[PDB]
Amino acid sequence: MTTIAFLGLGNMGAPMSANLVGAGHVVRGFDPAPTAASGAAAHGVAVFRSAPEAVAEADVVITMLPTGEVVRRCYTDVLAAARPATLFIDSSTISVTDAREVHALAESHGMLQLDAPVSGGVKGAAAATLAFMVGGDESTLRRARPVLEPMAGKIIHCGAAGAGQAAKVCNNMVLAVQQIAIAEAFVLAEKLGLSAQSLFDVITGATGNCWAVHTNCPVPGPVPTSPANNDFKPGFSTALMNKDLGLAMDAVAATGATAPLGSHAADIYAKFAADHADLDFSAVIHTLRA
Amino acid sequence: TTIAFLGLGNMGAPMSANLVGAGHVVRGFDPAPTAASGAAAHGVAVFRSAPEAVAEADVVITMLPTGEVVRRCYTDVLAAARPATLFIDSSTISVTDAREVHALAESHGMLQLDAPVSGGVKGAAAATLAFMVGGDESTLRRARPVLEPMAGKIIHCGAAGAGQAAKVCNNMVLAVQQIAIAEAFVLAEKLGLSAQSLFDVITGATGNCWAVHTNCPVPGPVPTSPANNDFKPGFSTALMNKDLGLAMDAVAATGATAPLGSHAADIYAKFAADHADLDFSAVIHTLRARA
Ligand SMILES: NC(=O)c1ccc[n+]([C@@H]2O[C@H](COP(=O)([O-])OP(=O)(O)OC[C@H]3O[C@@H](n4cnc5c(N)ncnc54)[C@H](O)[C@@H]3O)[C@@H](O)[C@H]2O)c1
Ligand SMILES: NC(=O)c1ccc[n+]([C@@H]2O[C@H](COP(=O)([O-])OP(=O)(O)OC[C@H]3O[C@@H](n4cnc5c(N)ncnc54)[C@H](O)[C@@H]3O)[C@@H](O)[C@H]2O)c1
Ligand SMILES: C[C@@H](CCC(=O)O)C(=O)O
Ligand SMILES: C[C@@H](CCC(=O)O)C(=O)O
Ligand SMILES: [Mg+2]
Repeated sequence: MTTIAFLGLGNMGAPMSANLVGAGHVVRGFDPAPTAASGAAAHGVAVFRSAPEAVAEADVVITMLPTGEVVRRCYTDVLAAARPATLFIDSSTISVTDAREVHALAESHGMLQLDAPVSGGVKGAAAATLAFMVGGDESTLRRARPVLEPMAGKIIHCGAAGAGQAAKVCNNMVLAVQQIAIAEAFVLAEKLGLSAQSLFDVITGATGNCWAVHTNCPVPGPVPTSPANNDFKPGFSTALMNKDLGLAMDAVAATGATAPLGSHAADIYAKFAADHADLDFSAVIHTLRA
Repeated sequence: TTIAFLGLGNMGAPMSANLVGAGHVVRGFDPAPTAASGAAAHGVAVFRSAPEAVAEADVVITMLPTGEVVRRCYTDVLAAARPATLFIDSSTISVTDAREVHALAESHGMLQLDAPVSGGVKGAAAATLAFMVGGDESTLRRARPVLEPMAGKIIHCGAAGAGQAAKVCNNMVLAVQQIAIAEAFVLAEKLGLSAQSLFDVITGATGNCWAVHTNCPVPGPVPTSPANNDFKPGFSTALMNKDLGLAMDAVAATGATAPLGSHAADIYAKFAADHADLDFSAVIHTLRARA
């Protein structure tokens, strides 16, 4: 039982914080959107007037914020407010470059810091089945584990600061490429006269099998739980995939890496996001049918 | 069951030796003497022309390099075959070619399947090939006792051409995944994320696929992957390039939109100009050619 400041109580933060309260932690919340703050208070978060106040008497500070810029600003606002050697955990999804900058800033203030971005979305968040991909020192992670367990299905140490962000962004780039490639196969099958069911049974039993087909099948019928069967309601929204791909492209640009299919997929998803940011990212299949 | 086996090359030779090993009478033809004589050494009765091999056959299997050769083989032998001979084409050819040769054979009162295969020479030798089959279910049922001794898996895909379509769609995806995995490993390295950590994450997350869990293109995480043995195939760039050409023919013939598969095909056509003999996962080292 530790005291945790939780900054950012939106679609991910609210359920995350609720599980922390359920596990017996004292949770001190801040979010400048009062609706978010109010919903969090209903589940037992003690809500404060400012982020400096929420942080003041905390052993651990979790951030679950929309961008690198917001995390940077938040750190600048609160780090001096925190007690020395408080443990900061950023579970936001932000660029590797931003992650390393904020990490260095936290340490220069005498604070411990990890990046621990997550996968699982809101459903995973509410069920406490999120995967945390953690960058930082192993000993810091050991100190953090009791805080992360109540929110987590999996905790994976990926390397030094920034490696949680790196591993996530690498996986999600691959996933985007796979989701388009699956969609392309299914439309080509359709034009060849190969049924959706038959293609599904082949690919899933063969070398092409992957989550994008076996769980996220972009045509209705073979996997009745996939978004194609429910008007492409997310699931994992195109807006979010497009955000993660922007971060992957930031990583490519910062490294001079060559990612021809990854950047092609980023370009496809940025166009699809303009009009279909609200549909599950499997809905990119629409762009392949005339 | 007497079986005429036309095409006794890298795949045909071991497949035909498995048929002999299962008690079939196997008659053979290949215009390369070394292929033929090698096949005669494991029990195939080799003939001087394909029409000769076919004469006494209940089943005719073709394992040939292109659709045009399969088509010409068919028009050379169909009049030599007995009625209701079962023709199985296990070549990898276009869906269009598959369907035309199927119509040709059935017009002569024959029964015909397309049954291309996955698994390479190793799989052919070990009798673990995956047959992806198009045609009538009642014809596949008749074919089953022949396919079985060559096969680890037999999948009915649909009507004629569905075998070719299924295999070409899966291999297009495979190509895309192998490049995507390679991109991710290079990007991880530049970010200071170790190959082992990326491997541990992706294989336990949504990006997992055979391209990483079995064909990992960096040495270490999967000690048997080609990356740990100078990228010895495995599955050659030559062959992957061939399959992607067929995917591209199918995309062109249908007016399909396949941007990443088409991109993949370009990358592999280019890589095959230099590294045809390497495992297709070696594409990880040609990414800066496209820089
Ligand atoms: N929603 C998902 O499905 C999902 C899944 C995995 C990861 N993520 C990542 O999680 C992060 C947050 O996601 P979300 O869906 O909860 O976003 P959200 O926009 O729903 O919530 C973010 C919250 O942060 C608050 N906030 C902004 N500035 C603040 C500050 N200085 N102090 C305190 N709070 C502040 C906002 O008012 C808002 O309520 C993002 O980085 C996102 O990419 C989201
Ligand atoms: N080698 C592989 O790994 C592999 C794996 C799966 C599928 N395939 C497919 O199998 C087919 C052939 O495979 P392969 O590896 O045996 O190629 P191969 O080129 O080694 O064998 C083809 C053989 O057919 C002979 N031939 C040419 N015309 C002929 C005719 N009219 N009648 C009889 N024989 C003739 C050639 O002399 C040659 O020996 C191709 O369509 C290929 O894509 C190959
Ligand atoms: C994920 C965590 C267990 C906690 C949970 O199941 O919520 C762990 O053991 O790593
Ligand atoms: C078990 C297998 C039959 C092939 C064989 O017997 O080798 C299958 O049914 O696919
Ligand atoms: Mg075709």
